[PDB]
Amino acid sequence: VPLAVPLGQTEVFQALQRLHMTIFSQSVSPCGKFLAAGNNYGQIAIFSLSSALSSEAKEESKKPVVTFQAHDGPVYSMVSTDRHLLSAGDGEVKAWLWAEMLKKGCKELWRRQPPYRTSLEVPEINALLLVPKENSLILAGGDCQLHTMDLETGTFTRVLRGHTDYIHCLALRERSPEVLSGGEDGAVRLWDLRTAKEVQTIEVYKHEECSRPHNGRWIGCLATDSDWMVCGGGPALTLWHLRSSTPTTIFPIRAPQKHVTFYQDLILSAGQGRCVNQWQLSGELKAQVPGSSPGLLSLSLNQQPAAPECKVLTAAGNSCRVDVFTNLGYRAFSLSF
Amino acid sequence: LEFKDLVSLEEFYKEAPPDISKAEVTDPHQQTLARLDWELE
Amino acid sequence: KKQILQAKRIRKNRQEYDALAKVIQHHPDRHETLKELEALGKELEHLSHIK
Amino acid sequence: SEEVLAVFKSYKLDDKMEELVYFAKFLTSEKLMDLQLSDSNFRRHILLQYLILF
Repeated sequence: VPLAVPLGQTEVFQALQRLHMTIFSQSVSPCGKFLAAGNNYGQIAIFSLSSALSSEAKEESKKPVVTFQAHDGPVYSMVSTDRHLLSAGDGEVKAWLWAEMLKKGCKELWRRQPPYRTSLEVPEINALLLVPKENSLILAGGDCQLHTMDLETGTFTRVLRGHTDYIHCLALRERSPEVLSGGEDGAVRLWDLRTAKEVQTIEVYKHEECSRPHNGRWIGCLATDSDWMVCGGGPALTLWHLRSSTPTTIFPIRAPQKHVTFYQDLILSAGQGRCVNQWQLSGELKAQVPGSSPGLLSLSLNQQPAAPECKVLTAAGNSCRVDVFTNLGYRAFSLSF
Repeated sequence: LEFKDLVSLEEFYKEAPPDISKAEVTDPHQQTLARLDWELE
Repeated sequence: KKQILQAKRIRKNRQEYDALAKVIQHHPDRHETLKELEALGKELEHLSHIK
Repeated sequence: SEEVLAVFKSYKLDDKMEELVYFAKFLTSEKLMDLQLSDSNFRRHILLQYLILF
């Protein structure tokens, strides 16, 4: 079972870094062919996903084709555009080109840092929201404030102040409020971009159907179906009806859930457990597919045009490896960092 | 392919506020959802 | 393939309908509430006239 | 065999669908591979073939 024994100070240190690695973020290329994984140590790996899914595939094809140090602190969030890869690291966002990150140069385009309260902590950036219909980017983190940045020029337009503690996740549903934000304070807030005000607040811990005071009050994940909402984290995995703010159904699971998303007609979830949780919208546990990590922090559906062969579900968390699901009942393989 | 009261239409369309009336639905799916949450409220 | 995509979409719509209807069915009826509101309004008008 | 039986344990079909031309040989096709794993008769054939070998 111990196949590779390191036998050397550098290789023992590399085995210790791989053993203590956490993969926070995932991003996909504009084509389906590449994957990007953010690191505990501020590194970024680039995964040739089409080469991994090919018929000709080697054991060294499940390795980063380009990995590079990109931030001083951990990479908590990535997002991708038509041409760029935006990565939020220590307290600032860097931008990378997909054409140049495969080459030997690996230079950055810009480096933008939002204005702060000048406290001596240099707060994090937990969630990156890429807004269509206008070239914009929403920053959220330990400043407890939502910053809006233009993508063309590095100017910060709106600052939104509704939360008490820091923010974990953002959302988008293309209507009049159009922006959800959930945080450590325990309330999902709605942020109309035109008036730059808060229009609705849903406190999930106040409702006794959802409370669970043992884990605490923190909202880790949000999801939108433009009429519905899935809110999870500390309290419970709950299905809310927007414009009513009523808890419709509860998903009966013990472990706290760090990420949630809408599938075609399923609910995908992952958290402190080992497995990926597939729910039905009524509230019935359809499946639990075991992964290779003891806990998961990120899911990604690679639903991109011009590459139908790169249509997989990728999962990552408290490990140095990424589980790739070519089908939703079993893992096909795993990409080492 | 296996799956598991009402309001008059003009009364629903003329009594509900335009936040709950959802004039963009004038799809049957969002129309029935507007009927359901109007009955709930 | 096209018919099964449409079928799963209609199934999601039916599950949304059932999810709202189950929450509505935790509340009492509509017409019985109208009858008891009419009775309570007549009793309140009589009590207001007596007061 | 342990990897394939691990896949069979972890898929967990859990199927009234059958209430609603004969294929004689196995269809060794790269493109299908998942419509067969969703079936129960294919699993019965593979597990019976294991039992006959054992």
